[PDB]
Amino acid sequence: NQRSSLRIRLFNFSLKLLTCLLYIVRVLLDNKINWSHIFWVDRKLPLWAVQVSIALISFLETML
Amino acid sequence: CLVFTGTCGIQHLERAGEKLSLFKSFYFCIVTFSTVGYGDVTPKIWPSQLLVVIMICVALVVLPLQFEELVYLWMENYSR
Amino acid sequence: CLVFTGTCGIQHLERAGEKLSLFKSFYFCIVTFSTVGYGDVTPKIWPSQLLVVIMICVALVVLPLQFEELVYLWMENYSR
Repeated sequence: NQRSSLRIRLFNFSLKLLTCLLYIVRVLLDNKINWSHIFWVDRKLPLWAVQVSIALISFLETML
Repeated sequence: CLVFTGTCGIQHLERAGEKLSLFKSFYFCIVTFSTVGYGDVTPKIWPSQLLVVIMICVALVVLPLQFEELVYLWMENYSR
Repeated sequence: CLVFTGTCGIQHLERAGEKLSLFKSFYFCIVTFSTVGYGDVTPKIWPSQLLVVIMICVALVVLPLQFEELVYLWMENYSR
């Protein structure tokens, strides 16, 4: 299809916009070679939950 | 897209040594791909240098291939 | 024309932090578009960086299009 194929790519496109733009906000709030600050990083819980839901949709889009 | 990836990784690594902001990192990243080389803001960490080298290496792969593909089309009507 | 615009805005912004002259700013501006990257004179302010990035971004738009348009004519008589 031409119409329906354009919508699923728009959904997968605009989903991946949100995850990148949500990553900007959590960086703005969080604040020897320290690997403490590199990996163990207190990401926000409400902004984490939206990133997981987008990940589950895009994981299922690859499965389909 | 490559500009955003550099600003993420460098700033995230820079939390260990000299806390740069997104504003200060975006200045540094777009400078490195434009090839000015200010070096006023710099990576002062073992993995931060390791990334910034890879950012420049990945930039050397991308930039010349995109400019050549643009001029390929540029070489070769009435509107509504 | 783009050289004058950079020297205006940067020097005007630099009155807030480290007062540069027109002589010192013209050195910095023509260095950034030639792509040497000295960084001895630098922008040390929130909007000064924001401009200098846009100066380099606007330079990336202009410079390659002007060089390509020059070589386009250069590829293709007796005086009075």
